[PDB]
Amino acid sequence: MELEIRPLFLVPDTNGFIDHLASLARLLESRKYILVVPLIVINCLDGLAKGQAGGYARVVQEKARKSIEFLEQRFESRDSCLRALTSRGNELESIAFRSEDITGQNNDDLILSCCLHYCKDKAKDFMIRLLREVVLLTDDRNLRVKALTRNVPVRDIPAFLTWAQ
Repeated sequence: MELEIRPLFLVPDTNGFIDHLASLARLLESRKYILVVPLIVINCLDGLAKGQAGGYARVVQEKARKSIEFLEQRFESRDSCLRALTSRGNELESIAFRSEDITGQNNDDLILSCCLHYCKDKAKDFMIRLLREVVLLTDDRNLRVKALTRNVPVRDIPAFLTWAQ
């Protein structure tokens, strides 16, 4: 089947935040899109922020801190275009106080499940191209593959931001 793609929900991965926070911020500011952050991503960010250190590690840790700060601020403000999704498929409107991992922890699975949550297919819709309103934002080539073979659209963040105007 062929896809008809109309971006609405955007699902980023951890490195999206580390590498591209400012762009994500811009995307959220646009108000055109719903940014849906897998809860595991936030957890991952929490872990990097905390730490368990070399230069690169320290650099990432700060980037991770900045990302959390961003998220917390936006959620606290009740930003209508920002959501978090649990592993179980629950949308969250607050992240105020998170359950932390015992220790620092590979999340394609869950990221993909997030994306797929917003693929709302019904027998009706086929009695035809496949409507898709979700896009995975990633630089990971393997993750990209997995998404594509699952009929989940993908862009890198730079590419997406550019497209978005």
